[PDB]
Amino acid sequence: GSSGSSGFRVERSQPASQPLTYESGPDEVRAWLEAKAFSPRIVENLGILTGPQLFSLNKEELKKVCGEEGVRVYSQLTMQKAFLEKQQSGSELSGPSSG
Repeated sequence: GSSGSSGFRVERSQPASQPLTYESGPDEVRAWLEAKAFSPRIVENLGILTGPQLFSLNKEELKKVCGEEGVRVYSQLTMQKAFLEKQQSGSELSGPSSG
Protein backbone atom coordinates (compact mmCIF):
# COMPACT_ATOMS: atom_id res chain seq x y z
CA GLY A 1 0.00 0.00 0.00
CA SER A 2 2.57 2.56 -1.12
CA SER A 3 1.83 5.03 -3.91
CA GLY A 4 4.18 4.19 -6.76
CA SER A 5 4.57 4.59 -10.52
CA SER A 6 6.14 2.42 -13.21
CA GLY A 7 6.13 1.56 -16.91
CA PHE A 8 8.18 0.89 -20.03
CA ARG A 9 7.89 1.29 -23.80
CA VAL A 10 10.29 -1.00 -25.66
CA GLU A 11 8.67 -2.71 -28.65
CA ARG A 12 11.52 -4.76 -30.13
CA SER A 13 11.31 -8.38 -31.27
CA GLN A 14 13.51 -10.72 -33.31
CA PRO A 15 12.55 -13.26 -36.01
CA ALA A 16 15.20 -15.78 -34.95
CA SER A 17 16.74 -16.41 -31.53
CA GLN A 18 18.79 -19.41 -30.41
CA PRO A 19 17.74 -21.02 -27.11
CA LEU A 20 20.04 -20.13 -24.22
CA THR A 21 19.87 -21.72 -20.76
CA TYR A 22 22.03 -22.54 -17.74
CA GLU A 23 22.54 -26.07 -19.04
CA SER A 24 24.09 -24.65 -22.21
CA GLY A 25 27.88 -24.68 -22.24
CA PRO A 26 30.34 -22.34 -24.00
CA ASP A 27 29.63 -24.08 -27.31
CA GLU A 28 26.09 -22.68 -27.28
CA VAL A 29 26.85 -19.41 -25.50
CA ARG A 30 28.89 -18.35 -28.52
CA ALA A 31 26.05 -19.26 -30.88
CA TRP A 32 23.45 -17.23 -28.97
CA LEU A 33 25.62 -14.12 -29.30
CA GLU A 34 26.29 -14.58 -33.02
CA ALA A 35 22.58 -15.16 -33.56
CA LYS A 36 21.93 -11.61 -32.38
CA ALA A 37 24.98 -10.31 -34.25
CA PHE A 38 26.33 -8.37 -31.27
CA SER A 39 30.00 -8.12 -32.24
CA PRO A 40 32.89 -10.21 -33.63
CA ARG A 41 34.80 -9.51 -30.42
CA ILE A 42 32.14 -10.06 -27.77
CA VAL A 43 31.24 -13.34 -29.48
CA GLU A 44 34.74 -14.74 -29.04
CA ASN A 45 35.21 -13.12 -25.63
CA LEU A 46 31.89 -14.32 -24.20
CA GLY A 47 31.91 -17.37 -26.45
CA ILE A 48 34.32 -19.08 -24.07
CA LEU A 49 32.25 -18.77 -20.90
CA THR A 50 29.62 -21.34 -19.91
CA GLY A 51 25.89 -20.76 -19.55
CA PRO A 52 26.03 -19.57 -15.93
CA GLN A 53 29.56 -18.16 -16.17
CA LEU A 54 28.21 -15.71 -18.74
CA PHE A 55 24.97 -14.71 -17.02
CA SER A 56 27.10 -14.24 -13.90
CA LEU A 57 28.66 -11.25 -15.65
CA ASN A 58 27.14 -7.97 -14.47
CA LYS A 59 26.47 -4.90 -16.62
CA GLU A 60 29.77 -3.36 -15.55
CA GLU A 61 31.55 -6.62 -16.37
CA LEU A 62 29.93 -7.14 -19.77
CA LYS A 63 30.79 -3.50 -20.48
CA LYS A 64 34.38 -4.03 -19.33
CA VAL A 65 34.92 -6.84 -21.83
CA CYS A 66 32.43 -5.81 -24.51
CA GLY A 67 33.28 -2.16 -23.92
CA GLU A 68 30.29 -0.12 -25.08
CA GLU A 69 28.41 -2.90 -26.87
CA GLY A 70 28.18 -4.68 -23.53
CA VAL A 71 25.38 -2.35 -22.47
CA ARG A 72 23.34 -3.94 -25.26
CA VAL A 73 24.40 -7.51 -24.47
CA TYR A 74 23.31 -7.17 -20.84
CA SER A 75 20.00 -5.62 -21.92
CA GLN A 76 19.33 -8.79 -23.92
CA LEU A 77 20.79 -11.21 -21.39
CA THR A 78 18.62 -10.17 -18.44
CA MET A 79 15.57 -10.50 -20.69
CA GLN A 80 16.43 -14.17 -21.25
CA LYS A 81 17.31 -14.86 -17.61
CA ALA A 82 13.87 -13.74 -16.43
CA PHE A 83 12.29 -15.95 -19.10
CA LEU A 84 14.34 -18.92 -17.90
CA GLU A 85 13.45 -18.35 -14.25
CA LYS A 86 9.86 -19.27 -15.09
CA GLN A 87 10.70 -22.06 -17.53
CA GLN A 88 10.48 -25.26 -15.48
CA SER A 89 7.86 -24.78 -12.76
CA GLY A 90 9.21 -26.68 -9.77
CA SER A 91 11.34 -24.46 -7.54
CA GLU A 92 12.62 -26.23 -4.42
CA LEU A 93 12.68 -23.93 -1.40
CA SER A 94 13.81 -21.11 -3.68
CA GLY A 95 12.39 -17.71 -4.57
CA PRO A 96 12.15 -14.03 -3.57
CA SER A 97 13.54 -13.51 -0.06
CA SER A 98 11.80 -10.16 0.42
CA GLY A 99 8.91 -8.54 -1.41
